[PDB]
Amino acid sequence: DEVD
Amino acid sequence: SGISLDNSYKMDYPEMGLCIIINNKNFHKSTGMTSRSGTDVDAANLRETFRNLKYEVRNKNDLTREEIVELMRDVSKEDHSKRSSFVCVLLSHGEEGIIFGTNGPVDLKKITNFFRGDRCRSLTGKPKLFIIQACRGTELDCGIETMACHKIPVEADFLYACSTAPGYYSWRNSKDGSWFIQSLCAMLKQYADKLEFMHILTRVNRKVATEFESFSFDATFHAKKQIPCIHSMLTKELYFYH
Repeated sequence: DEVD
Repeated sequence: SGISLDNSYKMDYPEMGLCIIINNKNFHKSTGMTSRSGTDVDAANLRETFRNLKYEVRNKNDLTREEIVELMRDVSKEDHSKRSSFVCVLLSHGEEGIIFGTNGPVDLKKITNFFRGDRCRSLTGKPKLFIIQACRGTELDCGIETMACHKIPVEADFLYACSTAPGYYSWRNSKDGSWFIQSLCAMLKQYADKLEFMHILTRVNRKVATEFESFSFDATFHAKKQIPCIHSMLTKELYFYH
């Protein structure tokens, strides 16, 4: 899981 | 003939319309923006999804801010007279009101303005859908355990299907794609022949809100949730079928  | 109803957009033009997908994965080193692993999964999923809805799909990858503006301007100057709708999907970094080109930001209002009722006349009265997977800020959601008339507004008939709430980060999985795009394609596949588009997007909201939660070794980013936000300025119901 990564954020944009 | 008999009594007629017109609460739904006319979707039986010869073509459904264009689906432009801008997939920004790799950014110029100088911007300091991280690569967006998993975004190619999103782009491929969207291509297949919109192909099955009979859109003319065009995929673009790693566009600079200048290229994004030029693309959007050129597309808005095409003759859409034979097309029912227009769809644009933006996959990138962002913050509120901004989408990133590979080398810098683009004003979302600038992009959408090309398609205003008075500026793209062959799309006047037709639904213009902007689907956006990008951050809208840096907030994290901790979750909780359970007479007549002759003009229309130039901003009418737009819909922004945003991946996340205003002010919030948006989540993307490096293996599976973004939570929102994964969910959107799944719901379109299952329901595009059955439900009106707002109802499909509502099911996307539920899927993202209920089925995903972040996992992180960093406590600040662990166990977080997401709710997409539908921003609708549509004036009719939108069914992808006719």
